[PDB]
Amino acid sequence: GRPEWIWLALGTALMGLGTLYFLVKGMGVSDPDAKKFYAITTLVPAIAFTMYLSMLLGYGLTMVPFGGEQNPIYWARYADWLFTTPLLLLDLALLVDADQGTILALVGADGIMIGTGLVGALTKVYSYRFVWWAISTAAMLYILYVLFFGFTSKAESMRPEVASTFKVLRNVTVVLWSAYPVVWLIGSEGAGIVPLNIETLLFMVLDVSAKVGFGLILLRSR
Amino acid sequence: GRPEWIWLALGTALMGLGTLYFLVKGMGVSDPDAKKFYAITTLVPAIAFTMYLSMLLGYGLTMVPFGGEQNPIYWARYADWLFTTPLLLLDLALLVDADQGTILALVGADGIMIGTGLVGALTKVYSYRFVWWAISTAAMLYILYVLFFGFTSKAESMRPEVASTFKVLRNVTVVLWSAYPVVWLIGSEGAGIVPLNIETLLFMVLDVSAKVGFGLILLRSR
Amino acid sequence: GRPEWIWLALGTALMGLGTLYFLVKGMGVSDPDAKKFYAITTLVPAIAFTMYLSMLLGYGLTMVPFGGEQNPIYWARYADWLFTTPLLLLDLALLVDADQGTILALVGADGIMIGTGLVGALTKVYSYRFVWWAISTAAMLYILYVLFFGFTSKAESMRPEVASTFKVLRNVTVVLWSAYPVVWLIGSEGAGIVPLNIETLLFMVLDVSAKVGFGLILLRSR
Ligand SMILES: COP(=O)(O)OC[C@H](O)COP(=O)(O)OC[C@@H](COCC[C@@H](C)CCCC(C)CCCC(C)CCCC(C)C)OCC[C@@H](C)CCC[C@H](C)CCC[C@@H](C)CCCC(C)C
Ligand SMILES: COP(=O)(O)OC[C@H](O)COP(=O)(O)OC[C@@H](COCC[C@@H](C)CCCC(C)CCCC(C)CCCC(C)C)OCC[C@@H](C)CCC[C@H](C)CCC[C@@H](C)CCCC(C)C
Ligand SMILES: COP(=O)(O)OC[C@H](O)COP(=O)(O)OC[C@@H](COCC[C@@H](C)CCCC(C)CCCC(C)CCCC(C)C)OCC[C@@H](C)CCC[C@H](C)CCC[C@@H](C)CCCC(C)C
Ligand SMILES: COP(=O)(O)OC[C@H](O)COP(=O)(O)OC[C@@H](COCC[C@@H](C)CCCC(C)CCCC(C)CCCC(C)C)OCC[C@@H](C)CCC[C@H](C)CCC[C@@H](C)CCCC(C)C
Ligand SMILES: COP(=O)(O)OC[C@H](O)COP(=O)(O)OC[C@@H](COCC[C@@H](C)CCCC(C)CCCC(C)CCCC(C)C)OCC[C@@H](C)CCC[C@H](C)CCC[C@@H](C)CCCC(C)C
Ligand SMILES: COP(=O)(O)OC[C@H](O)COP(=O)(O)OC[C@@H](COCC[C@@H](C)CCCC(C)CCCC(C)CCCC(C)C)OCC[C@@H](C)CCC[C@H](C)CCC[C@@H](C)CCCC(C)C
Ligand SMILES: COP(=O)(O)OC[C@H](O)COP(=O)(O)OC[C@@H](COCC[C@@H](C)CCCC(C)CCCC(C)CCCC(C)C)OCC[C@@H](C)CCC[C@H](C)CCC[C@@H](C)CCCC(C)C
Ligand SMILES: COP(=O)(O)OC[C@H](O)COP(=O)(O)OC[C@@H](COCC[C@@H](C)CCCC(C)CCCC(C)CCCC(C)C)OCC[C@@H](C)CCC[C@H](C)CCC[C@@H](C)CCCC(C)C
Ligand SMILES: COP(=O)(O)OC[C@H](O)COP(=O)(O)OC[C@@H](COCC[C@@H](C)CCCC(C)CCCC(C)CCCC(C)C)OCC[C@@H](C)CCC[C@H](C)CCC[C@@H](C)CCCC(C)C
Ligand SMILES: *C/C=C(C)/C=C/C=C(C)/C=C/C1=C(C)CCCC1(C)C
Ligand SMILES: *C/C=C(C)/C=C/C=C(C)/C=C/C1=C(C)CCCC1(C)C
Ligand SMILES: *C/C=C(C)/C=C/C=C(C)/C=C/C1=C(C)CCCC1(C)C
Repeated sequence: GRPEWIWLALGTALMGLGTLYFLVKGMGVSDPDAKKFYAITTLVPAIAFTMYLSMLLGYGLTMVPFGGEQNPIYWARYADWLFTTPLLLLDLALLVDADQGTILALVGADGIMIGTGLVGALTKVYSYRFVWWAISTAAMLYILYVLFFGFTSKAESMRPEVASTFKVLRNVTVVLWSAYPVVWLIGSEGAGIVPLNIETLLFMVLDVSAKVGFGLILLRSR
Repeated sequence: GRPEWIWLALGTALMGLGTLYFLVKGMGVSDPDAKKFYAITTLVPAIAFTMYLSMLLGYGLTMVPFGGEQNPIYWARYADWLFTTPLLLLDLALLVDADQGTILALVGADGIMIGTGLVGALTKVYSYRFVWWAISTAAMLYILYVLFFGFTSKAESMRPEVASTFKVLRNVTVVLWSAYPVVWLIGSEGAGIVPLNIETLLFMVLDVSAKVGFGLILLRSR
Repeated sequence: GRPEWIWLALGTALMGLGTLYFLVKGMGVSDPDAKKFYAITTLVPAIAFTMYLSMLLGYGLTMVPFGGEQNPIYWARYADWLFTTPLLLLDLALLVDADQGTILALVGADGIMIGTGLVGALTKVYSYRFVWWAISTAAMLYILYVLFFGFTSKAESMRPEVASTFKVLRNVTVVLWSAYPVVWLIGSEGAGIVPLNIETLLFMVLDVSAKVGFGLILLRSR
């Protein structure tokens, strides 16, 4: 019996309707600037949608063995997180014209975080995961950093409005994101403390508040 | 016995010789503009070539079960279509200087179409495929649309020649492309109406007339 | 027993410390030009690092059968080479402002080389590999070429210093790179001449002298 069905039966709707919501509202008035934007942000919840639906249907659920059991690992998790994250980081650096340097970097720093996440997310040695967990977090903290001391531009010739619009998402990333290693850590694959049911939910409120909500928190603003 | 061998033994040659044909002819005279082009278009048939060869050799053929049989699904199909499609859409939007907005969008709209194609292209529930088929088509129709009402620029300061060169491919995409969901639909994995042999052929005439021919239909023109 | 452990236990350190070395030294003084650079080059050894670590731990080792045995094929090899190569080619074409034409081309020409490498790197017919080996090399020789007669710009309005800095890496790529088909050829999957132990080492001196060293051979210079 799969009782994660409901928390996973609810991330399709939310993410899915979130997309069906940005096109409708999506258009460009005088500067095909928001145009680049209005796009990205639709992609983020849309891509995810196939994933929540992909977990939801029972297709993204393997049964890897940690010397003592045979547990579930929704591999289709890192997949959705694989294409959304570099898209958000783009909504970011874009807004805050961020030298391509921190850009190519920004992403790769991302990429390598999820990938390794994946590796340590399927390994059959109860003691080889966690190490991979280090390198991943380790890396996370690198974008996170560059995101602070980093994207702190030289707000001089720009919209004396961005600031907030920026730091309000810049504060929603540092908080919302930093939660993943923490759950993944003790979830269904970390310590075996919190089992899937609750984790999986901990995971969707973490997602939505990160996408559906995110994009709004921005496109409503200039 | 594999009698799809011949229709699949012929897509290597066509696609393969099609490549060996664009480099030879490929060069740039006054504007490294066609340069960006002459490139893309070589990639399209070349990438494909490894794929027709990859199917052709018997390496891209799985045996997924639809509660009642055990049928073949050339997974190496969505692979070739995974990198060619975003390349063509580029030959397009390029030619028709198309705001990066419709661009990043164009592709992702593509991407998600093939990916999901893949998912519903390997699933073991005779009733979970088709749904995925919806989301894929559903999406197709989104680029298709933006391709019409969409790429209809403001032909003002440009080559009063593009138009045709454009709408002739723009008419070759809307027709040739829209055939895939229709075959995949009843092919060897849809309904089990048309078996592989014929499908596979339906599939290669669909491909070539889409690449070998395509690129020509363009680079011959200015 | 795995005696490749040491040669693979040493590529983590080298590549790993090589990264920990470019950030530290990595910064931008007057032109966020080196900025684009200082980035790429950190990625190259870093990405690799997870891979040497991924081989090193025993996670990237399959057991494919060549009609007569059951041999090892560190599939996690083409993975690291999948993202580093298009990054180096970028350190290159960048430095030598290289029309996007040769650029998009440069990479795809790369991409298809490793991919096919992979295909012929896992196939279970002792006689179908080598063919794939052809198409791969075949392709290699295409970037290699464009790298010579090709990137030979029109050194006119530029740093009368690049030249060397260029041809010294341009000479380190043509030599160091061209060795892979040659080892892969007779290694543990080609002819079965040189077994893993030595190959694997032949392979890491080939790597480092290609990355750790590479990047240095450049960023030290202007
Ligand atoms: C079978 O054996 P075994 O495997 O061993 O056991 C395992 C056992 O199945 C475990 O669970 P449980 O034991 O609890 O039983 C099962 C279940 C009983 O129900 C069955 C009905 C299910 C199928 C309906 C689910 C609805 C859903 C996930 C859609 C949510 C999307 C909407 C509409 C909101 C978006 C718009 C909004 C912003 C206005 O319970 C769990 C079911 C309940 C929690 C469902 C009701 C609440 C949810 C939150 C709203 C959906 C209601 C809709 C009808 C519309 C109204 C909303 C709005 C428009 C006003
Ligand atoms: C009954 O049980 P039992 O049988 O006993 O148990 C037995 C058990 O159930 C079954 O077997 P096994 O244990 O062997 O399972 C092994 C299984 C796991 O590997 C999955 C592949 C994952 C690990 C790789 C994806 C991430 C990645 C490539 C890391 C680096 C990515 C970066 C940094 C890019 C960003 C950089 C930026 C600058 C742009 O498959 C092994 C599969 C192999 C046999 C096949 C070949 C490998 C793949 C297909 C090639 C590489 C492709 C990548 C590009 C992936 C795409 C995403 C990527 C870009 C992030
Ligand atoms: C510089 O001055 P400034 O005033 O900024 O001037 C400029 C001018 O005012 C421009 O306005 P701005 O935009 O800055 O306004 C303000 C801004 C605030 O950000 C808030 C971010 C949201 C995500 C968080 C709200 C909670 C909060 C701030 C309280 C802190 C305490 C916590 C975290 C709880 C601890 C409890 C613990 C025990 C668990 O935005 C406001 C906009 C939002 C209303 C947007 C909507 C988001 C929703 C959540 C998602 C939508 C989709 C849902 C249906 C999916 C999920 C539902 C479900 C599963 C939960
Ligand atoms: C074995 O048991 P089982 O598995 O149970 O059965 C299963 C049973 O094998 C199923 O099939 P079938 O029963 O029919 O028998 C098998 C077969 C008999 O043949 C064997 C010869 C095969 C190997 C030759 C195939 C040729 C090919 C696919 C290349 C096409 C590329 C070219 C040259 C064109 C591009 C240039 C052009 C634009 C000028 O038949 C099927 C074979 C015939 C259909 C092949 C002949 C026609 C094709 C279209 C042209 C190739 C001819 C070349 C020699 C050059 C001439 C062209 C030009 C340059 C002037
Ligand atoms: C005897 O028979 P039996 O044993 O009983 O039957 C048992 C049977 O035969 C064997 O087992 P199973 O049923 O479990 O098979 C499950 C099998 C299928 O999954 C294949 C992976 C496919 C589904 C994923 C590719 C597409 C994708 C990621 C969708 C979204 C892509 C978008 C939207 C990008 C464009 C966006 C734009 C903005 C740039 O593998 C399951 C494999 C897992 C165990 C391993 C981990 C997953 C992978 C490797 C990580 C994700 C990588 C992706 C980036 C893929 C690359 C392409 C992508 C970019 C399009
Ligand atoms: C605005 O005015 P305009 O006049 O445009 O002025 C500007 C100036 O004239 C510039 O010229 P342009 O370019 O526009 O000229 C015209 C243009 C027309 O497009 C035609 C597209 C091709 C793909 C389709 C031809 C068929 C047709 C138009 C008839 C309609 C009826 C159908 C579809 C059949 C229904 C039957 C049903 C029962 C099945 O191009 C002409 C160029 C072509 C000759 C290019 C070559 C393509 C070939 C097919 C592929 C090459 C490789 C092959 C060896 C592989 C496959 C072979 C095999 C498997 C089939
Ligand atoms: C078990 O059964 P079975 O599977 O059948 O057999 C199979 C049988 O295990 C096969 O191998 P072998 O039979 O040979 O026995 C095994 C082994 C015995 O050792 C065990 C100790 C191992 C664990 C230590 C390895 C060290 C390593 C790979 C790190 C290198 C990185 C550094 C420090 C250099 C970077 C900085 C530099 C530029 C300053 O041997 C093989 C072990 C020896 C080759 C190791 C010593 C030399 C290496 C090159 C340097 C590392 C030394 C460090 C302590 C620091 C000093 C360097 C510097 C800072 C001054
Ligand atoms: C006990 O032993 P036994 O069981 O008897 O033996 C049985 C034995 O052990 C187990 O089974 P099998 O033999 O069937 O193994 C088959 C296995 C191998 O395939 C691995 C996938 C590799 C081959 C594909 C990666 C490379 C690629 C896509 C080539 C082209 C790339 C280019 C040119 C891009 C650059 C272009 C540029 C312009 C940007 O998996 C088969 C897996 C399938 C079932 C699942 C679906 C396929 C995948 C997931 C979708 C495609 C994703 C790609 C985008 C890959 C990512 C990297 C790429 C970008 C380079
Ligand atoms: C145009 O005039 P120019 O004079 O250029 O004026 C401009 C001004 O002079 C600017 O200076 P430039 O930069 O051009 O200076 C010169 C340049 C030379 O390039 C040399 C490249 C290195 C990679 C190769 C050195 C060997 C050589 C040239 C001899 C040839 C014979 C061979 C190949 C052996 C045959 C034997 C066979 C039997 C095996 O650079 C010098 C910089 C280097 C010192 C950089 C450091 C690289 C090291 C190797 C890697 C670092 C990390 C290691 C810890 C990892 C691996 C260790 C281990 C496993 C091996
Ligand atoms: C829309 C989805 C988002 C923003 C997902 C973000 C995910 C992370 C920041 C994940 C981090 C992880 C680690 C640092 C280590 C273990 C594995 C992960 C993927 C949970
Ligand atoms: C060179 C190859 C090309 C242009 C391939 C195009 C493929 C499609 C438009 C495929 C569409 C599909 C669906 C809409 C649903 C089912 C799966 C596909 C991939 C056949
Ligand atoms: C940092 C890693 C680098 C620069 C790796 C380069 C690898 C190659 C040039 C590999 C070439 C191959 C072939 C031409 C055929 C067989 C397979 C390969 C991948 C070894």
